[PDB]
Amino acid sequence: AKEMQNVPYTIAVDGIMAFNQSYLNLPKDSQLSYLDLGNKVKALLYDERGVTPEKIRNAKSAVYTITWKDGSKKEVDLKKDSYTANLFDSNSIKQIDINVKTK
Repeated sequence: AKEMQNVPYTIAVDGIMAFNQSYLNLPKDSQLSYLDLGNKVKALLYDERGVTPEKIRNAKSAVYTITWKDGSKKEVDLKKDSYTANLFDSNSIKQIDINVKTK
């Protein structure tokens, strides 16, 4: 449950991307909540890019794409924040690409 793992992520706002690359920590061998993950994503956006919930609302599109270890992908729309009970497998996570287009 406890040992952490580095999950790389990228942030692109209107095409602008971070200088190299940073990581995010997630407990291995765990069933995490998409709500919590979505929260981390929003945290990074505000923290690193000063992106507010209000920017995200008016955004052309706000989303973060999950790449599982098998290479497949899942796109999560942040403009549709809304409660969910779905959990995902921590060991299945490969990368997180956050992409926001203001327009």
